[PDB]
Amino acid sequence: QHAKILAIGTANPPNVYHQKDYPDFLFRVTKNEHRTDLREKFDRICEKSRTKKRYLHLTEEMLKANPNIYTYGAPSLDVRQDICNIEVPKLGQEAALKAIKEWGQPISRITHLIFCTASCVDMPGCDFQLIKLLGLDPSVTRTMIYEAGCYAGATVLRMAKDFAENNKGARVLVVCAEITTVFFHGLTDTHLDILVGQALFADGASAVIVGANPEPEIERPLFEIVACRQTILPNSEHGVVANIREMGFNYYLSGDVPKFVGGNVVDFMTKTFEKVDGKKKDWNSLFFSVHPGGPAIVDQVEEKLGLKEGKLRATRHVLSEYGNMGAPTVHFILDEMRNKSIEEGKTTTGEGLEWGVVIGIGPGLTVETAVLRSESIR
Amino acid sequence: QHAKILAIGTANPPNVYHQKDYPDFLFRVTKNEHRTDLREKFDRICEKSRTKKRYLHLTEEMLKANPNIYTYGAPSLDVRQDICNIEVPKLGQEAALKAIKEWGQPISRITHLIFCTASCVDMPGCDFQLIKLLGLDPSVTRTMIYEAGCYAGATVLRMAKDFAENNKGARVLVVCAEITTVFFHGLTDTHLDILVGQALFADGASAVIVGANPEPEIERPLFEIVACRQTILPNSEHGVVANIREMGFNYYLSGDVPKFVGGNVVDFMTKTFEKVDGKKKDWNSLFFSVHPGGPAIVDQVEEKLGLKEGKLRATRHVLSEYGNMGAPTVHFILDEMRNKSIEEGKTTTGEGLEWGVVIGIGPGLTVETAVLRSESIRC
Repeated sequence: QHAKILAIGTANPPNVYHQKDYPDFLFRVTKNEHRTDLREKFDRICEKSRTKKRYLHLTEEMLKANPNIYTYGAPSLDVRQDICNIEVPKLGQEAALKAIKEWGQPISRITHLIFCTASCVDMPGCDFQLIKLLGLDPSVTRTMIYEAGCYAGATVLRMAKDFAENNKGARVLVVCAEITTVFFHGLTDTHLDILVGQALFADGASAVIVGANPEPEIERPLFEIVACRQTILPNSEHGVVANIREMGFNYYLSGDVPKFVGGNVVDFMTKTFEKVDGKKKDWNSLFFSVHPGGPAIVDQVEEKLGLKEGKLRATRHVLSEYGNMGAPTVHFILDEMRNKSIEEGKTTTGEGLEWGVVIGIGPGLTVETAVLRSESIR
Repeated sequence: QHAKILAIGTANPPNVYHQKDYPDFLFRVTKNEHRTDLREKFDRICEKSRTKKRYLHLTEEMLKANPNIYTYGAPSLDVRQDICNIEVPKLGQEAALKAIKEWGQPISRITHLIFCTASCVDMPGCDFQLIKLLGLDPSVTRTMIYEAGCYAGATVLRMAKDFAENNKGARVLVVCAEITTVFFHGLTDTHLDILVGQALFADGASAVIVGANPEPEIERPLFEIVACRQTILPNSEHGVVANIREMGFNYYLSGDVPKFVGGNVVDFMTKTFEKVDGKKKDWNSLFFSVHPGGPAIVDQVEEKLGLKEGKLRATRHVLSEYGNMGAPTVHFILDEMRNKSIEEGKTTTGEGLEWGVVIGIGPGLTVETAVLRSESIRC
């Protein structure tokens, strides 16, 4: 009786930024139009980003009111936090209400809450704020995951699995929400990593309901969370770093991250599936939700696992339409996969296949995998 | 087959600050000797603190090198983080090695790590840093609890319970570490709450190993984690607030926190024990580890539960000898209880008693309780 995903909901800020327009926007609003060298570099990155549009909370008016946000290294944490500590739970609320609607049970039936964000930090936390917004039972059992990073969309499923399976009748609401206002920085030739985040990072929230022993003909499972594994990729501590500073949340990204992922994916996939089955897996027999940290990560997984054309379609679709929203992204991909599977008349939520995986990738480098089974559409 | 606590280790920074000397120290090193008004207030708080000494990482030399740390509201997060992001995992390491020694198994048997701190935040986190320091398996399953606050010593036991019980053979290392350098602020009559934290807050780390199905040739359980409950006390959102700011981690403490705890303790105890056997009265039958957020919280629990003299001795001992170290404190109290029980020749690690409770109290106000059973002390 494994934990099942019973519902998925998602949300994004209302303002859409088409990638074709973003270089002009960024260089104009940050007063960097004279930096033709940086503009060339940014254009090259955007052209390769495989991201067509992103939703962002941040607006030009907010930048005009708080120019410290685009003045590289200036003190600005306080204004960023004042925004994100409000906007993160609000965006999470929107996703949560959608998940709860799908699930079809009363809010009072939720026994556990996991809230995850890398975009803010406060005491009481986002979990407390969401309890207030939703009217959750004040005795919900909470887990508040702050500043984990891009592997956490898999991690929260692992945590939810344990809580749901060890507590009879438990129903876990999992909310991941990101507002990248805290990570926005201006442009300097001494910190080119910012050009990558400026091209890729985006805002969004997901919500998932998890429970074991779904009520027959009442709850409708989408996926089963079978087994999970977390690991640190050797010799990659510099891959993704983010520091909480007076200037906001600063970050560094190694150009070697894709190669590290590609160099470890056979191993981490093999060791993950060893927890479920003693037989060797055919990687093409699986469905995939891969955290699209950037386009090259997706390509590395495809290449090293020998995946056929189109296997990573759902992943690429979300990267294209939403960008890298951090931890929620893999949940957007599962939702997209389920929806496309309905559209195509597939037999299961996992593209007609039985077994699949969620791959989260973030600081360490850390990879967390969750092995899933699909569920029947009918 | 419930999860058991198999070991507890603790650590503190080396420098001891006796409470009798602390007002003179604080007012001297922060250049506030002219604030005789604030000194009077601080003396009264220290007199009532029931804290005799504390261990602190922060030194006078660090303050001299970084005077923004004592300049109220000045930018100082970066220097605080540069200290705490290093010192928190290091202090945790010290506690963890002690727990691991008691536990008696190789480090390779650790499958899960929970790291908890309210003193810093970074990516990768303290959990990653501790893995490196200890040489844990790179595939340990991690939970990194940042900025929860003072309920979390109970919360991490709840989390460890579920991880240990749902993953057969799992062994969970739980490390809670606090370095209050990030919370140190200077003195202003516009923010008197700082006088309370200056009197009470302290540094320390705990490490606990949790596992179900103890290995009889090696492992020796101390307590069993039976059932847990987390709740928000009504109408108390202003009780404890802490914000992560350019000036460091700022905090506000309502004078009404003890009254909220006292007003709710019978209810939260009753609802917790509803998960076990329906206990509704006669609270003296239990042993207790109560987070000593301040002296008045301890006194309110004692009064409202009708506890007899000496029931909260272990709690009061840790408050006296260590202060309020945040989440680790309740683990120090369990360790003290176990050690006093050995000294006195009690039949169990819980002062001879069978059932007990850990009470964590922090922002929300949030209370997390963990119902424990003790274990036998061999002959």
